[PDB]
Amino acid sequence: VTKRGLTDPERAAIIAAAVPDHALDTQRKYHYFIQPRWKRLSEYEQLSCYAQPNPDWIAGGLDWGDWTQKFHGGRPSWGNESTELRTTDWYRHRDPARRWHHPYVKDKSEEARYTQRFLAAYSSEGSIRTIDPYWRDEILNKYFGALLYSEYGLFNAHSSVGRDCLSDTIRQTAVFAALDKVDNAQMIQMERLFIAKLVPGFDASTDVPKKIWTTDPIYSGARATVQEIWQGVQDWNEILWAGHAVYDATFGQFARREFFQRLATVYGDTLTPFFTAQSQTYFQTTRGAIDDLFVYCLANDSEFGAHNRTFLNAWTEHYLASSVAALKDFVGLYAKVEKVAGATDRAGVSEALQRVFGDWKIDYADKIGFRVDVDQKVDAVLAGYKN
Amino acid sequence: AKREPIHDNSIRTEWEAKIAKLTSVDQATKFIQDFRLAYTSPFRKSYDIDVDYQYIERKIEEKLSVLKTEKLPVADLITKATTGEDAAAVEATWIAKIKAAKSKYEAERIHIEFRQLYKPPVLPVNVFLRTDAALGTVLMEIRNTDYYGTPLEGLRKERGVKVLHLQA
Amino acid sequence: DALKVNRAPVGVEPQEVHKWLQSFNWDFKENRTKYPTKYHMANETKEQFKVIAKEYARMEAAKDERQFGTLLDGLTRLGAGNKVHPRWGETMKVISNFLEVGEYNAIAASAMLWDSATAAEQKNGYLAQVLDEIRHTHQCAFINHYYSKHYHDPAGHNDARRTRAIGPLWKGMKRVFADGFISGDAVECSVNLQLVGEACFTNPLIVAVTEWASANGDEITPTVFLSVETDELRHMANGYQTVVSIANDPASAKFLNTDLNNAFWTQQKYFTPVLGYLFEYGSKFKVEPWVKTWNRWVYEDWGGIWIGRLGKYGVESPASLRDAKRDAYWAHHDLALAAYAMWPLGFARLALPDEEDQAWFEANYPGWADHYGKIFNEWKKLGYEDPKSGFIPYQWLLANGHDVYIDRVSQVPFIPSLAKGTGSLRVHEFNGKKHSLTDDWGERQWLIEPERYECHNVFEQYEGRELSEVIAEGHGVRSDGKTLIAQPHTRGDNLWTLEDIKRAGCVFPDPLAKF
Ligand SMILES: [Fe+3]
Ligand SMILES: [Fe+3]
Repeated sequence: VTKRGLTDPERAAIIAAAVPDHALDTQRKYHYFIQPRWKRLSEYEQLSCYAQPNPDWIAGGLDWGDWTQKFHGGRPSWGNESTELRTTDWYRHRDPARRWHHPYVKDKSEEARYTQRFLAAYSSEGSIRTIDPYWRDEILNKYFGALLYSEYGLFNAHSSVGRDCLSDTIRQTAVFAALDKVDNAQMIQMERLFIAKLVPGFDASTDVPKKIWTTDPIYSGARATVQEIWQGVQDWNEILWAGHAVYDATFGQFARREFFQRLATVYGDTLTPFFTAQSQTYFQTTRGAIDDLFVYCLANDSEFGAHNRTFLNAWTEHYLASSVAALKDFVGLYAKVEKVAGATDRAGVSEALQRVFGDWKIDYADKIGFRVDVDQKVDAVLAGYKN
Repeated sequence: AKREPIHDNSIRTEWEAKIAKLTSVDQATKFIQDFRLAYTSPFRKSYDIDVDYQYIERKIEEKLSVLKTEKLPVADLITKATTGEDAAAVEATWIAKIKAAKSKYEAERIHIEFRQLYKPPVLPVNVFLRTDAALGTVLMEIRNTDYYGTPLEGLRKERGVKVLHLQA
Repeated sequence: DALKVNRAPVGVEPQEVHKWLQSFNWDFKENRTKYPTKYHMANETKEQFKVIAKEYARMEAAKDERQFGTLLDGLTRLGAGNKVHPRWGETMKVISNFLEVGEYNAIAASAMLWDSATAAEQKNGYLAQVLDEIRHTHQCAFINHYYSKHYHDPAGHNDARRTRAIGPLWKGMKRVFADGFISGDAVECSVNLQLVGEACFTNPLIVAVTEWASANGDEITPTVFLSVETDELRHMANGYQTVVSIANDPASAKFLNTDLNNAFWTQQKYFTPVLGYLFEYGSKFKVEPWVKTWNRWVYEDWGGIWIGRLGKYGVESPASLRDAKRDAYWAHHDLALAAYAMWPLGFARLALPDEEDQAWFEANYPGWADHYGKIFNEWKKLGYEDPKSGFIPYQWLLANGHDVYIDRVSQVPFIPSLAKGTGSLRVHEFNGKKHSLTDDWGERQWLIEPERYECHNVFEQYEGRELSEVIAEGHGVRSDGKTLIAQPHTRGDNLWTLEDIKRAGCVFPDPLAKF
């Protein structure tokens, strides 16, 4: 056994004599100088803030000098050229959920283990027996399946964000947002794999869902938007804003919450709400952090707020049109479902769209000063509802 | 001689004085291009403000970018350089330049110059980044070919250094 | 139907989902990496660990609970945070924070690789590493956070994210663990981070860090880094799969061994001497000479086994491996010279080797006593430890012709007149600026790639400024605003203040002015 200075008599005695009998400083708050966002400095801020070694020529950095090694041609390791937006301090952002690595994996681990206990019990229960077979096989398996490709594409839009973004707390928000999105895609496939074990002849292959995502008119608008947000741009603020605040908060919320979660509770589906419960929980956690970055930090920056709102409004104008057209394409799926008054008729879809756009106006548009006529957007999408 | 403090000194202060006088996008574009040509990269014209130019650059960037959002129509933020050139035309010009470069010495100067001239806010960030990545791909392919083929003695003459001391 | 269904209890295990992951990606013309690169990662590359988001979290959360139990429950009850030998407790201020920036930048490097891959499984392997490097960033933070709470000197444990900026030792760390991870071809960054930093250096790093820490009474660091090791095994597999993913691209045969040679030299140039120095000089009890640890893991295990199996995908052993082996014997002793000589620019309290330490050094590095030993003893005699002495050994070096230079590429300090390591001074003037390079490999990097290597060094930033003014500006003081964080001894009394530094009158020169 190796000798250890904690338990070895000789070394423990030598160490005890060497340790002075008083503290050499009374400041025990790790990184005491971080400006606290709330009443007391949090463990989240201590462990995360100023881990990024930015110099003084990237707003907020504490270091100095050029980077030691840059790209061929001179691109800096991190640089102001990475985004159009400007701020007085890139370190200002705070996740309101205060997630460093440990609480983040602690929570998802709870969901991980509880999910499998749930499934073992749901299969034991036989509760799948009451699902509407048409919903299960023609709508849920195919089009909820195809929706994983939206979540997956949104996940991958974060790869350049994780590389490019300019502060530590922002980097944590983006990476957790990315994992939550690929989680959504993996959970959709987990549900289909699960049903295939309970329903003979139910095909859980991704073939048909991918065929739908890549070629079916219902998803061509969404796919075009996702492809642009992911591979069309590199401004990492543009990606975050377009991804979470416009596209996912309108199309993705309507698809997940207003279509698959809501209509599951109209067609006897006791299973899908367990899975959409998780994606919608992740959506609201992600929204709190996106909101802080773009509203509290950037749209209201003391020196660059008007500047940043110019770009945010231009992005929103563009990506909202993309998302409206995505929803116009998508509500053609209603022509495939069994009529349910107040849910799947034109009136029902109208109210669903008023909630999505109405909430979006409150949650996002009004905070950056983006003018939006909710009735106009509802009516634009409703023009795709078949007669 | 004697350096001033790192983060607050007369050189940074004097340049912020010049930057405050900028009142138009054209004027600010000429300013930042002259600045990056004079003080950035190994082919800069002057090292006189070596320890301050990067911070000064940030302040010029912040001024030009605010002038852009205040002065220009929103479409120009997306499609044009602040030179008035169409951003896709600049990308095309410079990608073609570096593809016709005949040596690593030619290509490196095309890539460096593209950045001195068009670094945001001059060029839109999305166009600029994908042009920089395309140029960098070409520069690396030519630099990293037969990378150990030239002895250090020969590399020094090619680079054009003045050798001041070789130990031992 | 509605009455009969199979009611056996079933779930869906991670690998059942994972087998469909590759099919989550789809084809479109713009589905291509955004970063500059000479290589193309193959569309069908698999990964080794069949992990999904939920399984990743479960895996890591279980590790956390064990680790944090030990730290916050058991070790606190033992008072173990103040049962660390002061030399080592000081060394962990530097070791943990320097390693933290390598964890942090590895988040961004892994994201960049995620962007370069086209296969969904390969993106997923890099993503798992993205998350792990966040965990490791916060683990390194937690070491210094915990020391800040429980150890007798929290200064410097409690503010390195700004006090590291004062000194030259941090510049070299930024090259190997920050910029070297994220600036270049993603494949070049992969060999820096994964094939070398992780597959070559992370095993000897962890073994040594935990063995040196426990030898010196530190049970905080083994609790964390033995948990970090379990994650880092997966990252070495990412480095392996990067080489596999590009093996059939013809650009691999043209370029890969150039990127690997450059990356290996990059990493070893600082990682070798800085860890060797921090281990052997920041310790009271000695474990095994750093050189032996380097030989076994770097030269034999990685350069032999790892590199050997990688020949299946065209990898050769780095040409700079011989030069690096000679460095591994003396380069950390060379570095110790500069680190002790410029102690006021650091954020840790240092201890000159005592008589037992010197016997150990001379017995395992024969030649140490007549050279470094004589120097250290002369400095002690001149008042190294005494705040009334007005003596700081950097000025002794200048007075005696032992000038200190900074490699424009690696930022590693170099003292040619005293170095027993590899290396030699080259001083060039280019376009009105003078540059000091210190070895054949870095000089080649600078001559071919001058615009990648424009880092200002401490003599250029501080030229002609007085040392105490630099320290005060950089916040290099304790909470009383006058006593230095850094110290030339580890005793509780006679600590140096800004005024004791000012007495010495150390003013920074331009080391290249004479050339
Ligand atoms: Fe790590
Ligand atoms: Fe790692």
